[PDB]
Amino acid sequence: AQYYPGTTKVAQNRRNFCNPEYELEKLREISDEDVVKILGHRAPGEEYPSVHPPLEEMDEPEDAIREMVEPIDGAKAGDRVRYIQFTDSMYFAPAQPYVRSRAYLCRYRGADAGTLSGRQIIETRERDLEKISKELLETEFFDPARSGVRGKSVHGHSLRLDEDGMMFDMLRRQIYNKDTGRVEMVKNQIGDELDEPVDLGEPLDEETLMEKTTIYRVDGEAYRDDVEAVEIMQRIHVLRSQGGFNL
Amino acid sequence: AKFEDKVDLYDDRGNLVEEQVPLEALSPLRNPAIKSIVQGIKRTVAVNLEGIENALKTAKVGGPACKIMGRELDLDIVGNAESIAAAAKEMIQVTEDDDTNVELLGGGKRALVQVPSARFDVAAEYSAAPLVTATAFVQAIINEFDVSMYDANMVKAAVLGRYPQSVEYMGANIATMLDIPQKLEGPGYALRNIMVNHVVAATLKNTLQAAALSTILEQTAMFEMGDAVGAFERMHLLGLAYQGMNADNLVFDLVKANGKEGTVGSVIADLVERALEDGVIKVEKELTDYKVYGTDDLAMWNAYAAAGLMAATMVNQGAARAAQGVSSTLLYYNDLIEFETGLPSVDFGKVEGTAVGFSFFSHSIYGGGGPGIFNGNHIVTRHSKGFAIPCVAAAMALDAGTQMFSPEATSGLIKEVFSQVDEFREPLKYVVEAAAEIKNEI
Amino acid sequence: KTAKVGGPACKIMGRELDLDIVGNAESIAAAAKEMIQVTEDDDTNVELLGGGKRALVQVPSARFDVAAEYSAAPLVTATAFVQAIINEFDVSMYDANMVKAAVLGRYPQS
Amino acid sequence: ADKLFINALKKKFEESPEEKKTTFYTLGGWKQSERKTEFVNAGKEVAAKRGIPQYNPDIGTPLGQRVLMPYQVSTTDTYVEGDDLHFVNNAAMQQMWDDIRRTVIVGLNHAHAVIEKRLGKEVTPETITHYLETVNHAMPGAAVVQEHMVETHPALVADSYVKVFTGNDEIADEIDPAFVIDINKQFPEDQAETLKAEVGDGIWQVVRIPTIVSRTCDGATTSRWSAMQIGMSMISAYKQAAGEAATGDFAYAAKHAEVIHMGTYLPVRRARGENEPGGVPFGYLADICQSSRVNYEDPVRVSLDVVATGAMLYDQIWLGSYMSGGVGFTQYATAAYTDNILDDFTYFGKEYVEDKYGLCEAPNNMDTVLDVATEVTFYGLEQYEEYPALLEDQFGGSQRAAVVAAAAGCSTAFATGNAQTGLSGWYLSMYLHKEQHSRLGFYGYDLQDQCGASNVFSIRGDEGLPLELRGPNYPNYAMNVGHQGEYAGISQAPHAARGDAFVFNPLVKIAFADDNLVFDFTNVRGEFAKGALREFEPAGERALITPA
Amino acid sequence: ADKLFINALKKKFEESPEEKKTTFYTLGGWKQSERKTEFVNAGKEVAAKRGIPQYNPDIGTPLGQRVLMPYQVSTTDTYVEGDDLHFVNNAAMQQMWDDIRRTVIVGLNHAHAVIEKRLGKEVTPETITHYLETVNHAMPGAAVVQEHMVETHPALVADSYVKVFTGNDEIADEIDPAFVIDINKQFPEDQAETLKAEVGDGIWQVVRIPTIVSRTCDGATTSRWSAMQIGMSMISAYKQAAGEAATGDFAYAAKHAEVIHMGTYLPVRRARGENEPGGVPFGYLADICQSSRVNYEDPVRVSLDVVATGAMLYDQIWLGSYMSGGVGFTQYATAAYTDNILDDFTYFGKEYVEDKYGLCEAPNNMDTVLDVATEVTFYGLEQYEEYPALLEDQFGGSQRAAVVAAAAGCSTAFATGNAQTGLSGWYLSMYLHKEQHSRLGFYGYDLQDQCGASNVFSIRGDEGLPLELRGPNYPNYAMNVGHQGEYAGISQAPHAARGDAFVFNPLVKIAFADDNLVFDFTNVRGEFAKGALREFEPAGERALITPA
Ligand code: F43
Ligand SMILES: C[C@@H](OP(=O)(O)O)[C@H](NC(=O)CCCCCCS)C(=O)O
Ligand SMILES: O=S(=O)(O)CCS
Ligand SMILES: O=S(=O)(O)CCS
Ligand SMILES: [Cl-]
Ligand SMILES: [Mg+2]
Ligand SMILES: [Mg+2]
Ligand SMILES: [Mg+2]
Ligand SMILES: [Mg+2]
Ligand SMILES: [Mg+2]
Ligand SMILES: [Mg+2]
Ligand SMILES: [Mg+2]
Ligand SMILES: [Mg+2]
Ligand SMILES: [Mg+2]
Ligand SMILES: [Mg+2]
Ligand SMILES: [Mg+2]
Ligand SMILES: [Mg+2]
Ligand SMILES: [Mg+2]
Ligand SMILES: [Mg+2]
Ligand code: NA
Ligand code: NA
Ligand code: NA
Ligand code: NA
Ligand code: NA
Ligand code: NA
Ligand code: NA
Ligand code: NA
Ligand code: NA
Ligand SMILES: [Zn+2]
Repeated sequence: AQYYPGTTKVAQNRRNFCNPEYELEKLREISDEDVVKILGHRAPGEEYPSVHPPLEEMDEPEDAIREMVEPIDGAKAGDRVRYIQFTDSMYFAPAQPYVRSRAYLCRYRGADAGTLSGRQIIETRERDLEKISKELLETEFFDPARSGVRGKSVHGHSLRLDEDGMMFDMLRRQIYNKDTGRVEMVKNQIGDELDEPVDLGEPLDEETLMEKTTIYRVDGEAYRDDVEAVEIMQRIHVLRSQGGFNL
Repeated sequence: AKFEDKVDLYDDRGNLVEEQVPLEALSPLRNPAIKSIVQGIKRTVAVNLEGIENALKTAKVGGPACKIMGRELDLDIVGNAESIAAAAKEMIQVTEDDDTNVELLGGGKRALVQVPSARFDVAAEYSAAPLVTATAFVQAIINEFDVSMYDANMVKAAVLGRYPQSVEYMGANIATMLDIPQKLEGPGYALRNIMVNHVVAATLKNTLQAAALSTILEQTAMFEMGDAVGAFERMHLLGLAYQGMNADNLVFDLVKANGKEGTVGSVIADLVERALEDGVIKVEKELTDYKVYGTDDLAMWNAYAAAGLMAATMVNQGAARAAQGVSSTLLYYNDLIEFETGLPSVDFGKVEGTAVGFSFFSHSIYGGGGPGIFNGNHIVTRHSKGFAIPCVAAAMALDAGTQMFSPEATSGLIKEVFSQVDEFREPLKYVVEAAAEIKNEI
Repeated sequence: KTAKVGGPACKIMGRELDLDIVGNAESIAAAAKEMIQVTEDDDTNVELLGGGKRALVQVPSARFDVAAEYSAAPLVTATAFVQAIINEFDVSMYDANMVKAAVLGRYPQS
Repeated sequence: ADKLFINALKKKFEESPEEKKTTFYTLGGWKQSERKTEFVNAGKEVAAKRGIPQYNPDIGTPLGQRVLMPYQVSTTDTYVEGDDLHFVNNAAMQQMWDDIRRTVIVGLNHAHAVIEKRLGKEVTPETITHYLETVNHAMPGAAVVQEHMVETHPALVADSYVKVFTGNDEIADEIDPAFVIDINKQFPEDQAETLKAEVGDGIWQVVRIPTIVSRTCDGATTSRWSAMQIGMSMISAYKQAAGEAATGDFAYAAKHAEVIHMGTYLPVRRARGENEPGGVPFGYLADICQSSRVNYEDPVRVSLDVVATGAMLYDQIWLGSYMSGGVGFTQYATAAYTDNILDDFTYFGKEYVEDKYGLCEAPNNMDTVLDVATEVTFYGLEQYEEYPALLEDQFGGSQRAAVVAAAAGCSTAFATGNAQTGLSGWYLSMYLHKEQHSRLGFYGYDLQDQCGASNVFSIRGDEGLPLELRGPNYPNYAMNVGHQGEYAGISQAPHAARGDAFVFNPLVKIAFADDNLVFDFTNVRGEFAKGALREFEPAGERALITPA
Repeated sequence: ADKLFINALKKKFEESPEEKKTTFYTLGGWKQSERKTEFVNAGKEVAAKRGIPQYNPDIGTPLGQRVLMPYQVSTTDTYVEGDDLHFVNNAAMQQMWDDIRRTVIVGLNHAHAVIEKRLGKEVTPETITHYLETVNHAMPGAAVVQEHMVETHPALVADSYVKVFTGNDEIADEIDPAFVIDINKQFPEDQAETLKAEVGDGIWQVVRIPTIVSRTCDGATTSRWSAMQIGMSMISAYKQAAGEAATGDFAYAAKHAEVIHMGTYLPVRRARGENEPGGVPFGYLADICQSSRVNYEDPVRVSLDVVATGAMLYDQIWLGSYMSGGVGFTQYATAAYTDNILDDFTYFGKEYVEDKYGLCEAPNNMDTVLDVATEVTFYGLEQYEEYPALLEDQFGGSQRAAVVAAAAGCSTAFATGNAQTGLSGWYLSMYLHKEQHSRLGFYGYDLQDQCGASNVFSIRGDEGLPLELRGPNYPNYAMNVGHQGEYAGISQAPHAARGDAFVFNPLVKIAFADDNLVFDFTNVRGEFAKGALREFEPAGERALITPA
């Protein structure tokens, strides 16, 4: 698959996030328990709640589509559908809202992705969510200064940075440590205090953020200068316009 | 012979049924099984005799939490259901040999009613079904128990609710798949105002049958609305065939190839490859390491793309066994395929747009609800001309119990009555059979 | 010709289109009938009156046999005539929305 | 001794009420009236300020060739010129409407099920109280989640709030009492038991949106505004994502699945959304009126408080403005709530019934209708014949038709305990009155009256309905003055005689048992009087945001 | 020289507008804000007086971890906190809607034909003047025929009146000038000539009912109230029987045959009668705004005054209250009328077009759409990238999307002279923006946006319509913020560039050219500023009939 037109680093990074064969760079190590804590849906060691019985306990209708489509493990188990939500700074965060939703539906099964300007969300069965969330938190989807895990009070994508280079957060979920140069997650994604903070590692330096970003800007690579990407968007406009009138 | 196109028609197990069927043999204007389904939906009513009896015994009539103390009437309606139903049928029918059907269900707790076609042949619209049914049952109950003049108005309230003070039959103990004509968003919309949950109920959660029923209703509405007249007729017919009728087994085969491990994006890749293999699209221009696709047949590209969209829904929402993400699939299937190809997405962006608003109004405070409460007449989901709602029906068919406002919650009376009708429950079978029967008349 | 579309005293300056519809009524009506009918020689009728100033249209019964109600009559008729006028004069994509307004009015805003 | 209307007639006229002759033409026209003099002076001032002629007594015909009468508000000692009872000039009447229009009832039952079943979280009296603190901040128009939100000024929206009620006393006791409509405090014991049993363990919100918003907007705003702020408060109080798929379930519950509108929407010729007067059924209007919980040993008082509520809303505001306008229909309505006239006639009928049958003990049949409605009609008409001042007071035949038939129909319902035979009695009254005086009402008064007898007991689609379920959109009733509020009274009448806690919807009855309303629904006529005296303080004013 | 928004950025923040970094968290939360402080204190007072908690800053999350910004009202030197631009808190905004809601246009052409042909009486300028004197007494709610009428207090209804206009100058001069909207006074010469030619010999009434009534009732009251008092005044002034068969012709003419509503009725899901915001087509909104007749040498100013008009009405009042409610949508709308932002981008675009093509001189085709909409979109988005303070100001993507696309769409229409290609440019803008920033608006922002390109030039039943005829009930447009007021601007744009006197209805244009309106439609943004400062005096208050 070709994913996205364009000849910039931005366009290539958009392609790489979509391509499931592209191995995302792992930037940090996070324990299984700490993923659960950040998500804030259950305590470590708590059984997964259920919304319906396991599929093997139910009588499903005779249905070739059901037969052909393998359920994800959390669907087999009857897990709740829960979420993880991220905000990405316009100051060169690696991932950005539509890039995430496009990538998520190329890489992940059984996914409900939503894109907004200040927030981007995935909802799926809880145990599968935990697996996906490890990848979203440990890899180059995430930078701890320019991205935030936020289930509410999302303001900040469009704000100026603080003196440490950190994005604004009304609830200050992620704290930069001047003594280490590392960011700690001190609250879960809904803003409740964690017992023990989670190390998120060092923010990416300016050169690396530029290398990895998926936003176009005049002080990076401008969209207007990715003429092949622009051409394709204008083509889609024209073809949609003509199609609505006649074929 | 308006159009040259032929399709191969399959069943819901992926077996070829009839090869080389002229496209117009599936048109709502030509196919006798689509006619039968639409006329059946116009004329069929569910009657909740248990509900009428309980409303009367408690004087709980006229809407939520309503009650009139002192008006209670204790009538053995369910126990006398056979006599009441027979008396009602005598009033409903035009002649003894006509197509009136009155069938008791649930030991007399429910009745299936199909009002005779002859009443609709001299009617402007479809409201004769609930209104003839309601007055026949009101009169049959009154006559069964010799209810007095002084009390009979309670029987009326128990059957039809607060109408005519309310515009709707508020609190009624009868139901139809259609809703009242006043609630149409536009002239020609009546076949679109059928809740997704009602389609999934009638089809017993069989995913391909739900998709078929929804597509038949939506595309038939497109004819009534005039959208499928002249320039756009073939586009609508091809969408009915490929998206809703599994033409050429394209939906089924995409699902088969992507069901074990696939994603929306893997379905897209396979659909683009298939469109290239079949000559529907071809490379038009080469950019820098990027192929721009073109087509000489936009309607056929749209139909292939719509089959892919249906298969992507089945793969994505099927894998979760959870319907909510259909709004996301409908959005990003289309967004991704345009940047994959350089060609417009399904319905020239109108599925994508419907999906944006549907996603918002299924994940926000402002309105909407879960997928099952939508329909082609809903302000959120009316915009695509038949290409979005059938996917919602597939997704709700695949839901294993994640929804609060499920078909069990919203559509139980519809389920019990309308699933009894073979052509409502298994419409794909009947439409395919009728297409085959008329193939040489096209 | 006046750009007076969309209800009482309404007008959109700069949108006028000078089309000889009545002078070309036979061609336009034939073209509309091809779109309105379901099959050749069905019970579709399209008859000009008043020297082409008016037309009687009867939309085929087969359309109503698969309809819920009766709105197919104005809607099918309207789109056939819109399309027939656009095709008769090769009205551009940019201007054709005026033909739609002249036939059906302010619907769907009203 | 005296009929109940005698004091009012003696206040209006120099003559004793029995006298047949008087003097006209020498009263000074408009100059006899303090209020018309105020208007003449104000019209001159207005016209000069704006440069366009306005109120001018010399236009058209010269008012005040006869006495321009004071009216007693019934059950009060307040006497006012009729202009003080025009809804435009009476802030109490405008606030009564605003308090209905701005109310919706919204369950928490489905919502709590979403929290427990879909989110997997607990609902307890503590979480409910937390939610209620949150929604009482958010409902008037203030923020709970986002940064950089702008908000309504609290003092402009001081009248908006959310309370709850439930039939479970133990649960009600655990929620902060600031937020609870206490059924055991507000209703007498037997009524409280009935209402608690109807609600059961259900928990229901009564939401009141700001009057300033209702006035800027319309009634169909109310359930939307309610749902938005319920939605935000559910997010905040129960730790959802702020916008996940479950959020849509709360929306659909609050807007559709567990909402009770005051009024249903209307057909296109009279197009209006929810929570407009024409959508409010007669049984709901009776239940909105709170006379039932304070005056329950006097069924006539309860029924006539309902008639006052409905005659003002339905004739003055609804038919006289929403459906028409101008000078409108003040005195078509005041006939039903002034001078103690309807009171005299209805007390007569109640006494007749009590003595002959006993309340609620007559056969529910046409024999009872013919007896009671005929007797009461003849009594009321005889009063107009014996007291020429009474006839000159209720000078329009429509007014008289409404008053006499209201007494006749309420009295019939007191006898049978059934509103439908009360309705039959209303129509019989009309027919007898028409033949007695060779006149009835205005040109179009008896449209519904002549369809009436046949439609009382019909079961046909757009004809048959229990009276409680009928309202201003019942086809025969959709146009004309001098009926709707009186029908609300007849709906109330058998229930008042029976001692029932409500007429048609127990949730609506409990929702208006609330001392935080602006208008006092326990004493509708008293409030009308207060507004007539320019002593009522409404909500919704803009003084704080305008110059001094 | 400097961008037009620079001064506002420098007023908001200590940093230079290009600076990427700031300081958060140490501002005191809500305590940084005079307005929030007022609200905290008011909430204490409200809760204490009523016994139910209300506004409380500590509910939910803590506002003001960033700067709570002042906003400049564009074209003014007035800086206010955003709360002062909430419609609840702004009496100018409320009165703007009341002045629209309470207006209907009613011909006299059919009426005068009834008088001449059916009654056999003469109509002259003198009989028209006598009728106008009569209807200016009657319209606010005062009587002309019957004895013993009760009436509205003239001072409460001082804002209600009837004027006329005609294209025939010599006839206009013969009607008393107190009642005439003088087209030659109010409009520049070329616009006047166009308007007079459209009206011709027709004679039209502009009726304004009382704001107090509109607020008590609804929009669908207006044409009814109007008709009742027209009817009474035709009876009085032309000597009819007071209710004969011909009386019904006047009713039908005033209610149906020659009425022009501001808004048409809405379908059931969003049920509303006439004269509600959703029924007002975009071309009418442009014509209501009176910037066209005062700022006609500046097409940008005219178009952006229409955008302000529409963003406030359609987003704040209609979508943010009638269709939702709560805190609502102030800043979704203020983005289009504050900080001179939209003005900078739109002047850029107008200058681009004037230099490349000349206004109204570009080919009306897709080449021109691609050129102008792309250039203007890239300019707007670059401003957010070059000025971090600008991006923090218009912090929501939807705000940015609406502002950039409004500039792109207006500019395209300035080039082509056609609103439809303007609309195509709006959608193209959205597509480019979304790819540039990998984001656009809120979850549901681009429903219409993705349907948009295909539906611009469609001719199908519920898809095809010239932009001027579209409105808030066009299917794709019925739900979402950040589009409807901007579309009214794009509808105005080509007509402002062309110098046309009106966009879609000349009668509506003339009807709001009236100095006796309360709100000043010639300077909408100035009026919003006056209301934000608490300096606007609305109609409709009840101070006269309430305690002092
Ligand atoms: C709960 C929701 C989901 C929903 O259905 N509506 C919300 C909330 C709602 C509430 C917020 C009031 C409160 O805080 O109590 C109100 C004011 C509507 C109402 N009920 O009165 C609103 N949104 Ni929202 N909402 C807005 C906006 C937005 C932007 C904010 C992005 C950012 O970076 O700050 C995002 C969408 C996006 O990402 O594009 C957004 C989301 C959301 N919007 C998320 C909450 C986000 C969060 O957790 O912080 N709004 C805007 O983009 C600007 C205008 C602003 C609205 C108020 C106004 O116009 O003044 C407000 C409009
Ligand atoms: C969708 C529909 O809601 P329902 O699905 O019918 O509950 C509709 N609301 C809206 O369109 C809300 C629009 C204003 C708030 C969102 C602005 S982006 C309405 O209430 O009639
Ligand atoms: O005289 S009419 O009966 O037409 C009207 C009475 S207000
Ligand atoms: O977050 S959502 O896009 O659903 C609402 C924005 S106000
Ligand atoms: Cl084709
Ligand atoms: Mg590990
Ligand atoms: Mg740990
Ligand atoms: Mg099978
Ligand atoms: Mg039995
Ligand atoms: Mg048989
Ligand atoms: Mg009998
Ligand atoms: Mg493959
Ligand atoms: Mg004496
Ligand atoms: Mg004497
Ligand atoms: Mg619990
Ligand atoms: Mg208290
Ligand atoms: Mg307390
Ligand atoms: Mg002269
Ligand atoms: Mg230049
Ligand atoms: Na024929
Ligand atoms: Na006396
Ligand atoms: Na005597
Ligand atoms: Na007079
Ligand atoms: Na009407
Ligand atoms: Na003031
Ligand atoms: Na500064
Ligand atoms: Na707070
Ligand atoms: Na609705
Ligand atoms: Zn109002």
